[PDB]
Amino acid sequence: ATRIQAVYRDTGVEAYRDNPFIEALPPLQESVNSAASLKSSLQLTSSDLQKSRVIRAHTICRIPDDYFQPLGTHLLLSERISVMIRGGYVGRNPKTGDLQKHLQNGYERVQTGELETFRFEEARSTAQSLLLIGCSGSGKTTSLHRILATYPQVIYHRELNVEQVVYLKIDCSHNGSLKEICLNFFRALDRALGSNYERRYGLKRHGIETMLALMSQIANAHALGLLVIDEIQHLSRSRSGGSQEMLNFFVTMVNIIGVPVMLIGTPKAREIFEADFGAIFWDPIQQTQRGKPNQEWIAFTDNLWQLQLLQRKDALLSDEVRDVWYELSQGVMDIVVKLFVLAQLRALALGNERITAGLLRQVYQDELKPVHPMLEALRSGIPERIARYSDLVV
Amino acid sequence: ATRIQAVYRDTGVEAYRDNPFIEALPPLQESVNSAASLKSSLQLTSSDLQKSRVIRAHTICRIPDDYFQPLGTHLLLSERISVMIRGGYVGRNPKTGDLQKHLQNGYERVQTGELETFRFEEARSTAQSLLLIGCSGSGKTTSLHRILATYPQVIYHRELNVEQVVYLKIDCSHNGSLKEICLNFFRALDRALGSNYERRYGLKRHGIETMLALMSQIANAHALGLLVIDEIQHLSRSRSGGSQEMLNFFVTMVNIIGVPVMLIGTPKAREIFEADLRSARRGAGFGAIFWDPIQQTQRGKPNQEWIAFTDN
Amino acid sequence: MRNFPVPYSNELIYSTIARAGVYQGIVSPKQLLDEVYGNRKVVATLGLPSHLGVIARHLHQTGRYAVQQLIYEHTLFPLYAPFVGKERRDEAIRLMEYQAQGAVHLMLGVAASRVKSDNRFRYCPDCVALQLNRYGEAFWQRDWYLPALPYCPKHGALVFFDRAVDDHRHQFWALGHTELLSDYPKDSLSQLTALAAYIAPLLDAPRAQELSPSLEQWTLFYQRLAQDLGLTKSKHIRHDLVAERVRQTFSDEALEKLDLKLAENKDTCWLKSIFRKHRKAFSYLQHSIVWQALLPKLTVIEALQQASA
Amino acid sequence: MRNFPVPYSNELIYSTIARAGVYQGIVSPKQLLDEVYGNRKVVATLGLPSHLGVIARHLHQTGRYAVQQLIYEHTLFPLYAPFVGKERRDEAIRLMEYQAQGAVHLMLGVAASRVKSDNRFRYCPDCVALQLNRYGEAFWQRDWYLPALPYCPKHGALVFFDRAVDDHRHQFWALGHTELLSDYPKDSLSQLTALAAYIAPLLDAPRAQELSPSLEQWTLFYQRLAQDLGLTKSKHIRHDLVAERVRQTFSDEALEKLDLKLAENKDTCWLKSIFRKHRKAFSYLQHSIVWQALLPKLTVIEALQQASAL
DNA sequence: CGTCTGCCCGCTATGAGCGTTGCATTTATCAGGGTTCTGGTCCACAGTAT
Ligand SMILES: Nc1ncnc2c1ncn2[C@@H]1O[C@H](COP(=O)(O)OP(=O)(O)OP(O)(O)=S)[C@@H](O)[C@H]1O
Ligand SMILES: Nc1ncnc2c1ncn2[C@@H]1O[C@H](COP(=O)(O)OP(=O)(O)O)[C@@H](O)[C@H]1O
Ligand SMILES: [Mg+2]
Ligand SMILES: [Mg+2]
Ligand SMILES: [Zn+2]
Ligand SMILES: [Zn+2]
Repeated sequence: ATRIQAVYRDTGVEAYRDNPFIEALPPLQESVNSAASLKSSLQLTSSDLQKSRVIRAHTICRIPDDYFQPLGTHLLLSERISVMIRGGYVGRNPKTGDLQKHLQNGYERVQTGELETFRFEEARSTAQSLLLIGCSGSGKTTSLHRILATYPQVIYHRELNVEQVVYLKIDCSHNGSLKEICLNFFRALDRALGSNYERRYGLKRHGIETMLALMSQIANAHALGLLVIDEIQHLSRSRSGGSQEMLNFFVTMVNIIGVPVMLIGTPKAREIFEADFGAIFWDPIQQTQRGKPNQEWIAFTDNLWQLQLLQRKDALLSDEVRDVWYELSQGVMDIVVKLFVLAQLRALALGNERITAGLLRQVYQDELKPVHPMLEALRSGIPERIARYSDLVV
Repeated sequence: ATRIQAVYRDTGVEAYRDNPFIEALPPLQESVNSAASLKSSLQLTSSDLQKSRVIRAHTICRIPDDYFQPLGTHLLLSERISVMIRGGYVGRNPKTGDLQKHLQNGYERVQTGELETFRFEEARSTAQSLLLIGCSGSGKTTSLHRILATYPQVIYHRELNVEQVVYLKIDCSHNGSLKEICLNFFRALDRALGSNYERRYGLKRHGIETMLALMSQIANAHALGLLVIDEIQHLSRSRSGGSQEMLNFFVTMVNIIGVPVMLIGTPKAREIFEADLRSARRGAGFGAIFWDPIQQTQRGKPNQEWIAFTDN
Repeated sequence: MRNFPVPYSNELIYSTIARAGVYQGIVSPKQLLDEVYGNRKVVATLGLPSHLGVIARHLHQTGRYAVQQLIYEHTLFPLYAPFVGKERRDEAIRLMEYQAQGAVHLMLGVAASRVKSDNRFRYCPDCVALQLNRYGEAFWQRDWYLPALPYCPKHGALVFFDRAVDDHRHQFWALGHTELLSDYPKDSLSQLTALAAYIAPLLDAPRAQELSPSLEQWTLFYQRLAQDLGLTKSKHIRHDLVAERVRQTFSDEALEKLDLKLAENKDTCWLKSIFRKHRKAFSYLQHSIVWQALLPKLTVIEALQQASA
Repeated sequence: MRNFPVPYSNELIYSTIARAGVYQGIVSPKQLLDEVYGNRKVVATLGLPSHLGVIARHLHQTGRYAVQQLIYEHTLFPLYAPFVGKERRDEAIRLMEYQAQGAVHLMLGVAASRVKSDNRFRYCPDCVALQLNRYGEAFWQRDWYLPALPYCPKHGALVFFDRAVDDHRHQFWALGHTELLSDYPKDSLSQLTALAAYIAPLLDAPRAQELSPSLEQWTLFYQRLAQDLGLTKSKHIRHDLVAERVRQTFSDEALEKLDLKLAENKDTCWLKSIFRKHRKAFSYLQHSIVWQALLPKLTVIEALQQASAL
């Protein structure tokens, strides 16, 4: 709970002229500066190379946690999410008296139980929706965390008495239950506020038709900027005739209530959407763009290579090493870093301090057994083989 | 075990600089020297030769309970266990008190225009996992009650009030039910701290999701360091649900709970995790270890390990 | 509660608590009582509330609203304190903050003042339009809920919902029936509106926090008023000139609505008693009618200052 | 239970049990099931009910109504009784006296067609006037709920309304005339009405109780009939003259409606299986069509007697 | 006309009936297996063409 007092800025947009919620948000960065903000890497030191073997081997294992190198798509995602967060507060101005009319419309939705009723026709929603699909290991969670780490979440206003919540993240239940998605929301809300809402709402005997309204009203008492739901493919493994009503409620909320909604899912989750939103697609990177090597792959590999703690290290990367690195990993982001770390740890353990092709082959063959069939299918390139299995590239 | 009062010792790695939980642990050791610390043997070899036959039989019956001899495959496992235990504590640093002022100063400076970019906080994503596979009778539990026996279990911190449960061990059941895995956690935590978690949480009628969201709240009050799940073979479609929910439960568990998880099983239990790239990505998150029996020879000449195991 | 709505301009605490219940969607009144107050046995009081410590605790993070501001800005207290006495006023201010409901009513005699409190809810058609245009909300107002005179000072009279606050002792109710509008153009007399306009600025008076004469001061000031009006005789009263002046200023039918009628035949009337020895506290109306009848050159605050002089 | 109604003339026991809770003000179906039966595991079935015997216990003092009368007079059993044979009829009769519901359907293998069809509540609007002017009550009648004919043997078509028996498993429903009146004329076929009129007197015939042939009697009867009829090949069928007679007697639309469309091209036909050696029991429709096309002047009971005696 | 004698009177404690609540029980949902059932299939035989 990063509870920080608010100071009001001076934006240049005419639509954001007097809104406290938009003015209290940190200023938006340019295209150049936003990429520089996201970049992070392990610091390393000149004296760290010459230390004990254990002291080094406990430092190589920190590479995956403290390394980030943004590609082109991350800037586009950051811009889209910033626009979605900032542009949804124009219909919920508290100074003019537009937020206080949404809260009156939402009381009778609790009383009646039907989420299409209204009392003031002047109340309007100005929210949008987003959908994200990509193969496993692409980085759909860590990139979102890095993007949203810029905003301060809980902000306290003094002239008013509200505590604006800029964003919130939950995940779908494994069971596909309808009563657990409405409880994860309350748990994640009172974890980031310190309050106790699960005892108020979850504990009482409530049907889904009224939990789906209490959830939406308590999402408006605190001005909630954005809601992101992770692992959306779990909705398929639900009771018959149960997957559709949440899909209808997530689009009722954006259209009527006004709370923006973002969804993240595996390519297995398209069969419950296309058969029954704005979609942005993510794919593994490739060496060959049109007929020449893709500069981003070389950039990523070269930036990763400077993190070695080996005493006898090669100065520059050879072409064959990069070719083997791409052949074994097949472009997925998560396998690359783990293969690097495991190969380096074996290099320390054996005694030889230089990474070679044979060392990479031995580590890949011995230590990564369970991931063999999927990478082999992706390496075959046959559409029938890639279409097999699940949670792979579309 | 038992509430050992903490005594802090400095660690040579920069990232482990100021964490009470990491510093209260036993000091770092070399991999070669640590594997030799597990050796044990019987001290009665010559002094007890002349005695009655029943006493000698009673002495002989205790050979497979007190004779342990390390091999070349224990040092890798010991290193992995040490790194997994110590590396999961960096994001759980309790000693911080200047966060509010620093964050507010950064906010003011980025609002006025002096500073361009800032980073407030970031949540943690996923915990390290490991897999150990080998045939039965190969020694996957005798060799792991001794790697974890060089650590204290419960440690009491004087300045704070947390009781750092260093590790915890549970076993799967023959039924393979998903509700008896969330019910052995509370029992094993009760058999160590002498608390009353099973009555408060387990006995009430709660869903598997609600009871899994309570296992990540009492694993945070006590800074639990490692969780070991043994006999993972018994989930091979034994009972209690379909394969897809049986595979979703583990993924949600790894995503939710903050502690590292280790899994031990039989060569028939890799068919569970060899089904989709998510399961194989999380099972082999920190490498996969496959164990094989001793061979007489590797290249022409006989193995020295066989000679040393059948001579001592 | 997490966040408690700030009170609007000239609004009772009853409306604020009702809005606090509305904003977070708490339908069962018992749950609202659990969330705002500690216990389930606190009554819903409209005008002169108790338990005013927890509300100020809820609004603590803001630097504006304290207990003293809540006593005089969002309560009917300012028209009770100057006419009861300094010691009793100080005891009321000290005691109403803590857990005491019947004690303050018994000590100020508000329950004894009116055997039938105007428990029926009120509604001003024209004021609600300005509230909707300005704030986007509808809330109860202090000008509507005068203890005995149901006239809005700015315009006309007040319609009645006919629902009583005493029907449910544990429910806080909010004005939200789609602003139910009806025409009730009937009026008794514009003198009632003039009296309401005269007494209205007493509610918002910074100098009303400290001015509180004593019984001896009250009787000597009334004797001085009888002297300087000149309508007094040796060891007696005129008994007719003051009645003639009141009749000129106030119509008898108008006085019928205020439940106060002059009885010249019998000697229990308040008009003689207000010039005789003071032994019991008098309401604001009984002073205000005399003020409007005999001394119209001064407003209520100036008259109070002169009396305390 | 103290006052269990006696069944009306030509009524299914489903209607009787349904009225046994309208006469006493029991609304919730679970209470009615707990009173009449003592269990909440019973399933409401129109035609071929089970759990009988507890119904005969309630009507004990009225000496006439026993299990045999209820089985043979107020159910659809006589439609299936003669054609199955002597071997399974006794077993089905024994099974219907106890708590085996699906076993009765399995034993009557012609009715063991897995999932059924057309479970909507039928009625005939013309007969209800007689029911109201004679008894003061309206009830389900065995004429309406023939296994495959949605026709009344005396008036014509049946007016369906879209409520299914399997929609609510444990609820017994009784017809109400205020809800009932939804009569609208429909298309009518005279040939199927004549077939229904021909097949109706089988229900109220005492001969079907104790007379049932066997498979080899059936094939001997068919082969003797074919040989005496003269339109046969050498110990085989002409496959054309019999089919032509069937088409002359009944139109193609009628057989399409009855779900027994003739298929000359394919080798597997119901008529061909009838001619060949019998391996399983057949429905009443096929036997009735064969009898009507091949014996155009003889009644059902006498035809069955001729088939069974020799 | 005021304190004592009657009078008022707000208040307080108690019990029988009615309306509300939490726990245990019943009911429903879903996956897996299986075991006979029956539905179409191929083989050998009788009668007809060279
Ligand atoms: N640009 C990047 N730079 C460095 N590491 C990256 C980058 N993108 C991804 N990673 C690594 O890849 C992993 C991120 O993937 P995850 O956080 O597991 O989410 P994911 O890729 O969506 O897989 P899911 O959620 O199971 S479908 C981490 O190990 C990161 O270190
Ligand atoms: N390094 C070793 N030296 C001596 N005995 C061993 C060693 N490793 C395992 N054993 C023996 O193996 C036996 C069985 O091991 P066990 O715990 O059953 O392994 P698992 O559960 O994998 O079968 C133990 O009694 C132990 O004596
Ligand atoms: Mg993810
Ligand atoms: Mg074992
Ligand atoms: Zn007004
Ligand atoms: Zn009819």
